[PDB]
Amino acid sequence: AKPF
Amino acid sequence: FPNSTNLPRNPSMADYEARIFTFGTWIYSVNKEQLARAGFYALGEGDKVKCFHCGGGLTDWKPSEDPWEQHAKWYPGCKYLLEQKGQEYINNIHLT
Ligand SMILES: [Zn+2]
Repeated sequence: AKPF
Repeated sequence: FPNSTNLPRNPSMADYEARIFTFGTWIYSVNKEQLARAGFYALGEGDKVKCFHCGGGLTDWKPSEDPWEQHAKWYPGCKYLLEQKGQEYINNIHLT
């Protein structure tokens, strides 16, 4: 998962 | 950012039932129950989710990924995370  | 205090960034999403409701039209593989239990709620923008407590956001989820693990990986200072998973769990995610 990628943070934003 | 993120919020590492004991006060939730979004009190309205502090309840599990409130967070799970946001996943009514969830189409992604990553489990909604697991996401909600991990403190996340859907923004209704793709697979973007945010933790009601630290306000940390996560998107671009992988099929088998574990919400708690990603929560600890990116937002180790989250107090809801601490309360639910413990300090050892977090520290181990950032092992030497
Ligand atoms: Zn959090």
